[PDB]
Formats: sequence, C-alpha cells, structure tokens
Amino acid sequence: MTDKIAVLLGGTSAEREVSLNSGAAVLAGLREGGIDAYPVDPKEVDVTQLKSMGFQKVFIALHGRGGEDGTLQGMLELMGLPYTGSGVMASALSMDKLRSKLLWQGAGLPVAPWVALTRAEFEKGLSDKQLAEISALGLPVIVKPSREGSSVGMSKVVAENALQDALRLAFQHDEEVLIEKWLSGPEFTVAILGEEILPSIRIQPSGTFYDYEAKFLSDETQYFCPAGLEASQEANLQALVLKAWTTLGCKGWGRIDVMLDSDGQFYLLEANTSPGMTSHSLVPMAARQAGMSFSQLVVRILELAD
Ligand SMILES: Nc1ncnc2c1ncn2[C@@H]1O[C@H](COP(=O)(O)OP(=O)(O)O)[C@@H](O)[C@H]1O
Ligand SMILES: C[C@@H](C[P@@](=O)(OP(=O)(O)O)[C@@H](C)N)C(=O)O
Ligand SMILES: [Mg+2]
Ligand SMILES: [Mg+2]
Repeated sequence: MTDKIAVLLGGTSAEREVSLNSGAAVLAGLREGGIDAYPVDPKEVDVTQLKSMGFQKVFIALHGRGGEDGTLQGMLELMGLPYTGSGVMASALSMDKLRSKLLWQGAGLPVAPWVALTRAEFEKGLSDKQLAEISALGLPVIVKPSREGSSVGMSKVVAENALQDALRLAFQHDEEVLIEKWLSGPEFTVAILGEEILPSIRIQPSGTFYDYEAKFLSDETQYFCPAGLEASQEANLQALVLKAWTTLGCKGWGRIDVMLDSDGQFYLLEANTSPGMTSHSLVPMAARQAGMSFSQLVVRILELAD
C-alpha cells in the first residue's frame, strides 16, 4: 500500500561508513514502527529521481558534505519532497565551523578564541606575524578542517613547533582551516528534537580528545546522561544551546557540542544537523533517557519533516 519513504544513506563524504550504519539503524527503526522505508544510497542511485520513484518523504541519514550542506536540501525543496532536519540556509551554515563561529560570536554567544587559515596562505608560507596571532591563543591549540565531522582531519598541537604537520593534515580535507584555543573540558553534547531539548550527555574519552576511534570504535568511552551538573549549570546549558540553535535557524532535530573551560564558562564547538544514529551514537542515548524507544524517536523525527 501507498506511501514510500526514502532513507538516504552512505554517500561519498569521509563520513560514508558511519552513514551506512546510521541508515541501517533508522531503516529498521522506521519499519518496526510501521513505515514502508527504502534504503537509497546517492553513490549508487541518482537521488535527482527520488520524485519520479514514488517517494512521499525523505529521511536524511547522510553525514557530511553532500547531505548536510544544504545542496541536497535545496534540490528536495524544488522537487517538493518533505524531508527531515534543517533547511538550506541552516544546513549550509551548520556544516561550516568558521561561519557558525562568526555568527555565534557576532550574536554575543561563547566561542573559543581562534585563527582561520586558507590553504593558499599555507602554501605561500605563514607570514611569521601569522604565527604571532596563533601564539597569542596560548598552547596547546586544536587544528580542524572547517567542513568535517567525526573528528576527521583534526589534531592537537603542543607548542608552535608542531603546527606545520597539523595544518598539512587538515588541509587534506578542506581549503579553510581553524586553529582554536584548547579548552580544558569536561565535554558535553545536547540533542534537540522539535521544540524540546533532551537531557545532556557528558562524554569521557580515554585518550587526548573524542577522536574517530573513541566515537565509533572503542568501548573505553564513558557517557553520563544526565550530565551530573547542578541545576544552575544544567539550566545555563539549555539556555545556551537553545540560543545557539535558534541563531543558526536550525529545525526538526539536531545536536550541539559544548565544552567547559578553566574560567568555569561554557563554549560552543559546533552544531550538527544530521547526527549519527549508530549503536555508538549520542542522540539515541539521550532519547532513551527521555523514555523513548529507538523506533519512537525515528518515527518522531519523520513526523517533523517538512
Ligand atoms: N577547542 C577545543 N578544545 C579542546 N577540545 C576540542 C576543541 N574543539 C574540539 N575539541 C574536541 O574535538 C572533538 C571533535 O571536534 P568538533 O568540533 O566537535 O568537530 P566534529 O564535527 O569533527 O565532531 C570534540 O568532540 C572534542 O573532543
Ligand atoms: C559521535 C557522533 C557523531 P556525529 O553525529 O557528530 P560529530 O560531528 O560530533 O562527530 C557525526 C556523524 N557527524 C554520533 O553519532 O552521535
Ligand atoms: Mg560535527
Ligand atoms: Mg562534534
């Protein structure tokens, strides 16, 4: 019987394997909840044919450029297919950490001190005063590609001596890079589903930072849901995250990453518009604590599609 939902997974970004795992999860969750869901991989299928195929809605489970940057949402807007998550502007804006930062800081929101570099400036040689602005950040510092996820392309540099290799790795993934002040932690994440914010999660990695391996591969990562903060701080977290969410213009569902620093204040890291839904993912963890089943959450996200 009529009513086909397309579940977009895989893709070609550096987050492809993670996305196939998020898709597998969502496909079962949706079917368990009575939905006639179909797995569609844009690397295999021409998604520009989604409408000619009979699909009524699209559940986006892609991660990274191509699925979270607004291009895919742009097409679906012209094709007329309701879809999950944020619109074109919010998605394009959330993917770019340098631009989410300008926006956030411009709105008065807490963002860690940073320096942006383009591959060109890097190739030409860092005009030494470049280093003067980077050393003013203090050490250590964190280097990250502007448009990535899953800790791809990042690294920590203790002392200016290590900066070159770090920048060379980051520029392999993007032409625009950020170098930001290293925050002490702990680290937090806060998921949003519609007009509601789920209970906070505090992440605790075994190594240097929450890397690729700590996110999807090791059983050493600890999580605490709720965070364990006093109501006063738990309150401050939601207020911040909600303002971060609305300034960006996001909607549907998402997850914002935050961290504490030595001055006892919260700092925005980034916002993700199409979060992971694998067995190691944070969003499913928060919903569980909020009393929902994996099926319920997924079914709810699709309910929010527009
Ligand atoms: N300024 C920072 N200071 C300390 N750790 C950071 C900082 N920025 C990022 N991290 C760490 O790096 C991880 C990944 O960075 P994030 O900005 O959230 O990008 P991604 O989209 O790859 O997740 C974070 O979860 C955290 O563990
Ligand atoms: C660990 C996290 C990953 P992810 O949602 O977010 P990050 O950008 O922080 O990795 C990612 C897919 N883009 C999760 O699946 O919940
Ligand atoms: Mg991210
Ligand atoms: Mg993150």
